[PDB]
Amino acid sequence: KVVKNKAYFKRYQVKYRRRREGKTDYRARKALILQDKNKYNAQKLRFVVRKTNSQVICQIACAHIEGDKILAEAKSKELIRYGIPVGLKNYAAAYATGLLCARRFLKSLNLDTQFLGVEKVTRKPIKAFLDVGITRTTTGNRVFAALKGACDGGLNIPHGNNRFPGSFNPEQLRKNILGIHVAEYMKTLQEEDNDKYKTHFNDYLKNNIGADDIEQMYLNAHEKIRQNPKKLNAKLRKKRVKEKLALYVELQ
Amino acid sequence: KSRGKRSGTRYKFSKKFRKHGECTANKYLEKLNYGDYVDIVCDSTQQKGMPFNYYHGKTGKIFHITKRGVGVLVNKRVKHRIEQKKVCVRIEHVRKSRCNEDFLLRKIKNAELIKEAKLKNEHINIKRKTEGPKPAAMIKVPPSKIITIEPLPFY
Amino acid sequence: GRRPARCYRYCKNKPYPKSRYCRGVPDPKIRIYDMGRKKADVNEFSGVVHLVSYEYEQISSEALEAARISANKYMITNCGKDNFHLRVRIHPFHVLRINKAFGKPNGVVARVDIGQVLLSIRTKENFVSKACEALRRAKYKFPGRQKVFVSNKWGFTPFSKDEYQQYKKKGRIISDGVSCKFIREKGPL
Amino acid sequence: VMREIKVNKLVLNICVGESGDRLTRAARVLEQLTEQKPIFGKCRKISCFVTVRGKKALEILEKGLKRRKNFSDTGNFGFGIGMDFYVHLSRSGYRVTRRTRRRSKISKTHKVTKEDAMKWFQTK
RNA sequence: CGCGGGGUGGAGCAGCCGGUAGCUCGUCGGGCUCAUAACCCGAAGGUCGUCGGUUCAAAUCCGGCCCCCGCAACCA
RNA sequence: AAGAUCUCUCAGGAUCGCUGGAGUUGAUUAAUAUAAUUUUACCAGGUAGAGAUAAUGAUUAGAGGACAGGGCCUUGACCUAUUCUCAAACUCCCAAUAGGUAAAAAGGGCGAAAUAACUCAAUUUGUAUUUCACUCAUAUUAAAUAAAAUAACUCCAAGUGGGC
RNA sequence: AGAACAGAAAUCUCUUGUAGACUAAAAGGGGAAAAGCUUGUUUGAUUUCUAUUUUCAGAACAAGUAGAAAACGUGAAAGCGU
RNA sequence: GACUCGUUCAUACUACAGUGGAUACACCAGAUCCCAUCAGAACUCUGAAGUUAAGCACUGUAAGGCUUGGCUAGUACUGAGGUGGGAGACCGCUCGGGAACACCAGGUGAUGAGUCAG
Repeated sequence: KVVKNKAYFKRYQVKYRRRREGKTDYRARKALILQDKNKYNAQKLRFVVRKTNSQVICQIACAHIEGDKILAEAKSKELIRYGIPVGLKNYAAAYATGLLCARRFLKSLNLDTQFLGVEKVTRKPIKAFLDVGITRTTTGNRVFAALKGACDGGLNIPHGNNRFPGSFNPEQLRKNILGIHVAEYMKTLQEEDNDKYKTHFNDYLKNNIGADDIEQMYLNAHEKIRQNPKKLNAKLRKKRVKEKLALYVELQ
Repeated sequence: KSRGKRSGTRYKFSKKFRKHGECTANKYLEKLNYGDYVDIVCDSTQQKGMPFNYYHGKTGKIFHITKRGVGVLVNKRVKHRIEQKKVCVRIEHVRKSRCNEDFLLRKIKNAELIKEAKLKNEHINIKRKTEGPKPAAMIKVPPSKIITIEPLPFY
Repeated sequence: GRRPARCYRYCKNKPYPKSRYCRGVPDPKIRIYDMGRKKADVNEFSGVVHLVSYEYEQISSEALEAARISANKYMITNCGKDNFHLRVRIHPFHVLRINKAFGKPNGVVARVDIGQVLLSIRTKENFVSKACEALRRAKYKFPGRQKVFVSNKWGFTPFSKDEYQQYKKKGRIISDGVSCKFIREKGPL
Repeated sequence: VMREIKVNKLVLNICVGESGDRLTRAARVLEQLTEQKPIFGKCRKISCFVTVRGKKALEILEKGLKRRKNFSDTGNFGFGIGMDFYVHLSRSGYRVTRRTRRRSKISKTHKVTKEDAMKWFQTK
């Protein structure tokens, strides 16, 4: 038999709309949602990180029956307000975006005065849990960078440590969140071929950013963030259908 | 003859059509209290905590809640006596009951009515009274626009 | 020989056709079915006559075969082989069982209730009475009492003779070969 | 216009069928010929194969090059001498099928077809 | 008609203890001898009752039909 | 009562059921408890039915199309839309009947204050409990109807277990 | 629908594929970002205890379910594992 | 105008077309480092040169499906009653309850929370 048939269409059961779009796992999502039933009136916070091919999006979401209520929100293109104009997909940007969302959340609570988080890298803060982010997990992924930034920001997101370098290494993480690895690759690329360097990092040059400057700019930005958070109708179709059938016969 | 746990459930524990696979998370999020009435209605996907045949579609009070379990006191007829039996069921199988929700709505409307009646100083009768009393009534159809009917003949 | 069939005048017990469970069935006597001008279209004859159940007759495979063969011969002798179509409308499927614990398989019946056509003949208007007589002869080889009917359908399609002419006249009915589609104003041409 | 014709994959494949010395030698030869480390069959290992990409695939085709119904409907093709391989063409934007965030199907009037492949074969 | 054992070369047994089916006689080709056997050398030949099933693999294990032999019909 | 469970058990026994006595509790306030009953809400269903153009197993015909058989032609299979009759151990859909929860005072409303070693970032952030409040029909009863306490409950025991 | 040996079946590729596969074994249920298949890390197939559910006397045994007290195993965490 | 988290889980599906790209999404470019393989295809990381050609959104189609409604049909079926009928098989009547397929007509979604450029 041919593949596509009326019985097959009638029988076929659709998958959920967001899963069709590609966004939601559901199996992870329900576990992320569901509180212990006897522990009623407490709703598990999701720290949402979705990595778009242009900038990363960090949200605090709280699940409710008519859908998730969004408490805090940060996008990388807010970092522009904090003087960061390029590198929006970057590990360093993700850390900052995470730090910014946490700071905005803390400001909203007013809990910022109680918990500032730790200024600069090597009673209790609110607990929240990292979203699925639909990514195959890796050391140094941007979701982990955002979680680290959010934690350093102030959140108590519980986590393992081997999705950062040194499976722990603090220096490699520090270089990653600074953007030192980008800087070294820029210098290396300039050494290799300067046309190839310019053709690659076009935006950074327009902005007037050298490799040296990136770590300093990120440090200034972190301090700044901390300081300052058609359709037709049936009658019409009948008329049109009649005319096209007649017309095609009359023409041909 | 044999009498194992799922004995005689081929039709009963079948899926309904177009309802196959795991069901929405937002079913599980539903909030339950001690002393709620709750229906026991079972999706067939999740196999742990599945109650016995008799308790399907039954209703009873929640007396205990656990991590993903709910204790429900359900009545069972055992020959010459009904007794209350402690059916442990899952978040998956609990449905919030609706008889209580009619009582709640009824109470709410009655309370507003009671407030109004007290404010106006005139008695009311709450009672969900009889069906059967009909007042006198009029037909205004034109006298030759009425439908004339007769029996139906054969093939 | 076999059981005397008088007992199976009554309809009783659950339906027992062949199954994955059963195995070992004896074959039908009637595997022949229909006769006449086999591939003839509905437009190529005009009437239909019908032999109709009226006892709650089980109908043996042999009875169905015997009635049909007799009918067919009477039709061929009288009205000629190519001038009708003789249709065996009923299909036996129900397997009896017997002993000399569960019975061992015995012959096939159909367990047919009242008001169902068993046999039918399609022909020209000229030979419908002849066809009715062939069915009357056939009835003498069917258990109990039956009834006979001749329809004002065009035949082998549900439409009336008058309906057939009207639809045909305005081209609304197309034959797919006996079977006919009534055009419902859809799809490509 | 925006559209393109482009190689996706070339595959070297040999089901040797003796499952030892010739197969082991063959896989090493295939690795020597094109750098990529081989991948291997099962048994009822009976076969050795590897994927070849882009510029490198074109080089293998170029040595290969020197029936017109050899092409598939999707414009893919192969041949042997002796030693043998097969080529699959797919234009850019094929990624949508694989792309984990938003996996989906390419348009039918954007799929490669026979005609574009045949023109490409004449072109080269 | 109720129980249990058995169907592999032309014939009769092995394998039949799951993959690779053996032996003898018989058949066939060549020798030896007035002549013919006996005798010697060498080969060919199995579709594994039949219909369906398991298993990575069935002639074998798993059923239902078809034949073949063995039991059984007693107190009434 | 001739149902039931276990039994070297099947002509038996034990223990359950149904029965009686005796007591106590409840009752006397036309009621509340209560009920082989309905009502109005509210569910849970897949048997009867119905289906083969929804799946499985069947199953009779032709028609329209691009691998095989017969002797360039024809027959098939095969694809595609149809067509006849179908199933205890098949199911798209699907009854009646039977079943369950519901209809407020030892309680429920909305408030305050207390208690924790539970609970969250968070000693009111909830949870639950407790003390104080304010107040819900019943002066015909938050749907009926009821020789509704002749109801409960405890004790002690019988007969019975071949039924039709 | 294509590709040496290579054919009806061998492997490889592209397209199409609501499960028509598979789920140790029966038959029936359930199962597609799995409950199938591949891979990684492992031994919770752990110790102690209830409330129970099934059979039903609502005894036993046996099988379960929902928890609790431990010690851990796994995962990025939520979690999940008796 | 655009996007994120969602919700209901086909009015949301499927199939073939057409229409749209300020900001955005995506397609696209690269592989030093984290990473991942047979393969930078995917995944990971880093880019921003181009583009609506696709993805995606919107719409169309005698579309198919799904979905409501009518009509099938008070037909089929069925509870209770009857010293009702029928040789039986079965069939009426009294009190009641009451379908399904086909067919025909309509429809082809709505929505919570947050964000960016109006």
